[PDB]
Amino acid sequence: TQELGANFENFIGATEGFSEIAYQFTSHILTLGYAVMLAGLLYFILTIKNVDKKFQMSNILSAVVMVSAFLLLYAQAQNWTSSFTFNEEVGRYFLDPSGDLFNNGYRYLNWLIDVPMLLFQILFVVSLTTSKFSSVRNQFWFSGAMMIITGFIGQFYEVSNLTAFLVWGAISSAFFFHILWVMKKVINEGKEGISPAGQKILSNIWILFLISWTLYPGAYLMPYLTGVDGFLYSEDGVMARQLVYTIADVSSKVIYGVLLGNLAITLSKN
Ligand SMILES: *C/C=C(C)/C=C/C=C(C)/C=C/C1=C(C)CCCC1(C)C
Ligand code: NA
Repeated sequence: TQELGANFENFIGATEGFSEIAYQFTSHILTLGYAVMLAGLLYFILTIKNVDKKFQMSNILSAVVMVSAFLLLYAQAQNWTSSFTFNEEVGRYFLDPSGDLFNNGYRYLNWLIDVPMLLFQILFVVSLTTSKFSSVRNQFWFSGAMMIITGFIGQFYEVSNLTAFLVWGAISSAFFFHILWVMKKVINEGKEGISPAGQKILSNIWILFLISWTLYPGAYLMPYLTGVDGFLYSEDGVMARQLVYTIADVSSKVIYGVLLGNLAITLSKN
């Protein structure tokens, strides 16, 4: 009965501890994460005049997303280093009873805030054809909120009840597939009535969206992708999970935002 270690990170940190490499790599990847958001924030502020007025809500939403992600990923980065402390006799980092313990709340809150804005912002760059703005918006927001809420419920049970962790994750995946379906419709309608250069950027946005958003359930399942007591059921699964989350964050937020800005610029060229 391991009482101190909630989530898989605390469980590993309370039982086997983290190697110096695992601890430092995770710290550095999380720091790179918030550093890139700060850089993106300055980018989306400074380039806002490069797009026509009618598209600027997309730049605005990118910047607000950068603020939320910078703040919350900074908090998560400090939560990592504060939750695990070095033991000299073993030579590894263990869960620190005097710390606050690692907490996925920061990242999940960031998702709850950012998912609706990221889905919303494309609607200020492309034009729909036969779909209604309000209908697409409401579907994005409802399914986006439900995907994050049900995923957050599942993640509590990650250590204590693997069955609940997977079932809630499956429910969350149902809302995710709904979002993918709606976004593909948005991309297709967005391609109608624009230049071939604009259509090519939208093609790339779809691939970037599909890959980067699918990385999140992949990192959710990461500790179990090689089975209980498998190679990933260890600090290596923690490292891979946090690496994939950070890649996903930079791609789904920053790169996505840059591509939408590039689309908005191209649309003014006709
Ligand atoms: C920058 C924030 C982004 C775009 C967050 C997106 C998060 C999701 C696509 C995560 C969805 C999940 C599942 C599909 C199943 C497992 C639980 C989640 C919440 C990780
Ligand atoms: Na520490």
